[PDB]
Amino acid sequence: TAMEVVKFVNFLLVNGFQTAIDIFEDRIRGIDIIKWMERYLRDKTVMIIVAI
Amino acid sequence: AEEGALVAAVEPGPLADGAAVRLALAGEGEACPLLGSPGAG
Repeated sequence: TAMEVVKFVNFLLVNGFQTAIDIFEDRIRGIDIIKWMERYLRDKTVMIIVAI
Repeated sequence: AEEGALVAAVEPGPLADGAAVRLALAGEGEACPLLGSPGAG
Protein backbone atom coordinates (compact mmCIF):
# COMPACT_ATOMS: atom_id res chain seq x y z
CA THR A 1 0.00 0.00 0.00
CA ALA A 2 2.91 2.36 0.71
CA MET A 3 2.92 3.90 -2.77
CA GLU A 4 -0.75 4.90 -2.61
CA VAL A 5 -0.34 5.71 1.08
CA VAL A 6 2.10 8.46 0.17
CA LYS A 7 -0.52 10.04 -2.09
CA PHE A 8 -3.21 9.58 0.56
CA VAL A 9 -1.07 11.27 3.21
CA ASN A 10 -0.34 14.14 0.83
CA PHE A 11 -4.07 14.47 0.17
CA LEU A 12 -4.81 14.56 3.90
CA LEU A 13 -2.05 17.11 4.53
CA VAL A 14 -3.48 19.37 1.83
CA ASN A 15 -6.74 19.24 3.79
CA GLY A 16 -4.88 20.27 6.94
CA PHE A 17 -5.18 17.02 8.88
CA GLN A 18 -2.30 16.28 11.26
CA THR A 19 -1.38 12.79 10.05
CA ALA A 20 1.14 10.61 11.89
CA ILE A 21 3.00 7.94 9.92
CA ASP A 22 6.39 6.27 10.23
CA ILE A 23 7.84 7.46 6.91
CA PHE A 24 7.29 11.13 7.83
CA GLU A 25 7.76 11.03 11.63
CA ASP A 26 10.89 8.89 11.25
CA ARG A 27 13.07 11.09 13.47
CA ILE A 28 10.56 11.04 16.32
CA ARG A 29 9.77 7.39 15.60
CA GLY A 30 13.47 6.54 15.51
CA ILE A 31 13.83 7.55 19.16
CA ASP A 32 11.46 4.81 20.36
CA ILE A 33 9.13 3.01 17.95
CA ILE A 34 7.05 1.41 20.70
CA LYS A 35 6.61 4.77 22.43
CA TRP A 36 5.71 6.33 19.09
CA MET A 37 2.97 3.76 18.49
CA GLU A 38 1.61 3.95 22.03
CA ARG A 39 1.42 7.75 21.77
CA TYR A 40 -1.43 7.29 19.30
CA LEU A 41 -2.85 3.99 20.52
CA ARG A 42 -3.41 5.31 24.05
CA ASP A 43 -5.18 8.47 22.91
CA LYS A 44 -8.93 7.98 22.56
CA THR A 45 -9.29 11.13 20.46
CA VAL A 46 -6.89 9.99 17.72
CA MET A 47 -8.65 8.39 14.75
CA ILE A 48 -6.80 5.40 13.30
CA ILE A 49 -6.90 4.74 9.56
CA VAL A 50 -6.30 1.15 8.46
CA ALA A 51 -5.00 0.56 4.94
CA ILE A 52 -6.42 -2.70 3.59
CA ALA B 1 -116.99 -14.80 18.58
CA GLU B 2 -115.13 -12.84 15.91
CA GLU B 3 -114.26 -9.99 18.30
CA GLY B 4 -111.65 -12.10 20.11
CA ALA B 5 -108.53 -10.32 18.85
CA LEU B 6 -107.03 -8.17 16.10
CA VAL B 7 -103.93 -8.24 13.92
CA ALA B 8 -101.27 -5.65 14.68
CA ALA B 9 -98.41 -4.19 12.64
CA VAL B 10 -95.16 -3.40 14.46
CA GLU B 11 -92.97 -0.44 13.55
CA PRO B 12 -89.70 0.89 15.01
CA GLY B 13 -90.72 4.24 16.42
CA PRO B 14 -87.73 6.30 17.57
CA LEU B 15 -85.47 6.09 14.53
CA ALA B 16 -82.46 8.38 14.24
CA ASP B 17 -79.75 9.19 11.71
CA GLY B 18 -76.29 10.72 11.75
CA ALA B 19 -73.38 11.69 9.56
CA ALA B 20 -70.07 9.87 9.22
CA VAL B 21 -66.92 11.41 10.69
CA ARG B 22 -63.87 11.57 8.42
CA LEU B 23 -60.38 12.80 9.26
CA ALA B 24 -58.21 15.05 7.11
CA LEU B 25 -54.76 16.62 7.38
CA ALA B 26 -54.49 20.40 7.09
CA GLY B 27 -51.67 21.77 4.96
CA GLU B 28 -48.64 20.05 3.45
CA GLY B 29 -45.04 20.83 2.60
CA GLU B 30 -41.47 19.60 2.65
CA ALA B 31 -38.30 21.36 3.75
CA CYS B 32 -35.24 20.37 1.74
CA PRO B 33 -32.34 18.53 3.42
CA LEU B 34 -28.68 19.49 3.16
CA LEU B 35 -25.80 17.43 1.81
CA GLY B 36 -22.34 17.49 0.31
CA SER B 37 -18.74 18.53 0.81
CA PRO B 38 -16.00 19.15 -1.77
CA GLY B 39 -13.36 16.70 -2.84
CA ALA B 40 -9.68 17.59 -2.96
CA GLY B 41 -6.61 16.83 -5.03
